[PDB]
Amino acid sequence: AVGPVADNTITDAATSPDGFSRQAVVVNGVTPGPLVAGNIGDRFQLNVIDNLTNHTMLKTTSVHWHGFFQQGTNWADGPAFINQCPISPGHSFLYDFQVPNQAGTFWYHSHLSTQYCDGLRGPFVVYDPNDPHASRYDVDNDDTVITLADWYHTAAKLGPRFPAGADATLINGKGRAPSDTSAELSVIKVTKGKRYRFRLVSLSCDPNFTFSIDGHNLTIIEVDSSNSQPLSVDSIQIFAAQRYSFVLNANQAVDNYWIRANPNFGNVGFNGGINSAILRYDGAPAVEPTTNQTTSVKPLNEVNLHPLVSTPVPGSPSSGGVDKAINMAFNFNGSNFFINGASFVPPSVPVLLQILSGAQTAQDLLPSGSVYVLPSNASIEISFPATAAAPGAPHPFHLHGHTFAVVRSAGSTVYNYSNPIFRDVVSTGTPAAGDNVTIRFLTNNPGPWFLHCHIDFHLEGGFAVVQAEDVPDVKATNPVPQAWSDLCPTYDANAPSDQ
Ligand SMILES: *[C@@H]1O[C@H](CO)[C@@H](O[C@@H]2O[C@H](CO)[C@@H](O[C@@H]3O[C@H](CO)[C@@H](O)[C@H](O)[C@@H]3O)[C@H](O)[C@H]2NC(C)=O)[C@H](O)[C@H]1NC(C)=O
Ligand SMILES: *[C@@H]1O[C@H](CO)[C@@H](O[C@@H]2O[C@H](CO)[C@@H](O)[C@H](O)[C@H]2NC(C)=O)[C@H](O)[C@H]1NC(C)=O
Ligand SMILES: [Cu+2]
Ligand SMILES: [Cu+2]
Ligand SMILES: [Cu+2]
Ligand SMILES: [Cu+2]
Repeated sequence: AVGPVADNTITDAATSPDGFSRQAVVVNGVTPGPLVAGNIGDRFQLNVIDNLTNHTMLKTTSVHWHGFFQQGTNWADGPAFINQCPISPGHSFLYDFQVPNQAGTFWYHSHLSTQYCDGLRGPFVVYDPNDPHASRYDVDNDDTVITLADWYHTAAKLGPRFPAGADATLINGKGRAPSDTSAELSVIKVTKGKRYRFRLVSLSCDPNFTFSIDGHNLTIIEVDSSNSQPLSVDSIQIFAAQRYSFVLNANQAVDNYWIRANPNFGNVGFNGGINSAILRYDGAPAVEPTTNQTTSVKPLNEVNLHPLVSTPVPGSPSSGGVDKAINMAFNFNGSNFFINGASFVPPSVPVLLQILSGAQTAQDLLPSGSVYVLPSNASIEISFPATAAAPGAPHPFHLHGHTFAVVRSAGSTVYNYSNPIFRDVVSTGTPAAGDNVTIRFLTNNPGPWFLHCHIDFHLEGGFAVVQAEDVPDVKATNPVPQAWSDLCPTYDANAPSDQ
């Protein structure tokens, strides 16, 4: 919709996506924010204009472009105090980056504190004119993007540290809460006889969602920006920050069908049309579906997903057969999460700025014990053993700057070194199953890259580490614009009540 070159204006505004009015952070007047789009090869120049006025939801901001490698533009990645200081209120900041080697479904969100939960999140699509899946569908446009979100009546800083589920699930920005069971539902329109590439984007800040459409099956063709072989499913459990493209054939009777996105906790089920939207065939009356849900008999399993094209797994086909193996031991003490004994606290000098200032070893980099220095041009294996020591499972972990092979998925004891799916957000499963979700990637991208749980409340409690990749080359590889250099002095000159 907007972009590749566009202004994104950030403001606080009253919204009522479920009929309950509340102040939120909005992008060009709306939450979820508008669709940002371009084509593979494009240069994006997204001018983020911070016109925020509300300290409780943060007057400063920083935007992450989720799933993009940002090779040579690490300064544009978004995480506050990792890749930049926040943009200050009354200022604007230009994110200027290219997407030469990626296409698919992405999203964008605040990467400052828990601000994205308050509304600053939207979908982001990069189209491929030669899409290898093009023959599988007829329609792929603004109207085929489906966003899912958790929505809270109380602002992120004002409610419990770890909320017990959302008030409403939003599908394309609308949904029902208990407080109003007649609130307007989203309608997704289809013309009978056409095949649609639906790009399902989880903008969720906590809960995962089990997504299904009554009377319709789905063909998964994309997994977080990576093209997959066509997998036929009748439901999709989608974790916070994940994306899927699925093909829906609009081949059923002209009618209204329930679209369902059932959260893992909170207000579960569908009483009064909560957790729901409407699939309306052209010509069907403007009423609610009366369709019934059927048991999922072909649910998505991550182990069933494989890349469309042969994609080699980094390293060699054996446990720890990589250049560097890292294990992440989780802890939690009631308020903070710890990875290998360290709870992440953002440094005063952003990690990138520290590196540009000469800090190139784990010893010199802050915060102490949260930064992992990675050798260049190397295969890396990271395991995330599920433990009851860290409540809140299943934790979806996200690695910035990279896609990774999921060598072992949640619910599986298999190590797949041949043809596992590659993605950027992975469920780390549950301790009950003794899960030990393990990933692999190559260090082809100099810069500090965040690695964290994407449940934003957990990130906020410190559930994060930094992967500092090829530190001696970072400065040369990612030359920084004057505006970026100006962010920290400006931010540090703010009255704390204007932050
Ligand atoms: C800054 O943004 C915050 C967070 O969105 C706003 O906080 C809001 O603060 C008011 C209290 O002034 C809360 O009002 C309570 O509202 C409920 C629901 O309507 C009502 O039943 C209570 O009697 C009471 O009025 C409100 O819940 C809270 N908002 C959220 C989303 O947590 C604050 O108002 C904003 N500042 C400005 C100047 O707009
Ligand atoms: C979606 O996929 C499911 C699962 O394959 C299909 O369910 C089969 O449906 C036929 C015809 O109604 C029955 O004979 C079988 O018993 C069903 N199999 C199972 C395991 O449930 C369903 O038909 C598909 N729906 C559409 C609209 O294509
Ligand atoms: Cu993200
Ligand atoms: Cu990301
Ligand atoms: Cu988590
Ligand atoms: Cu992140």
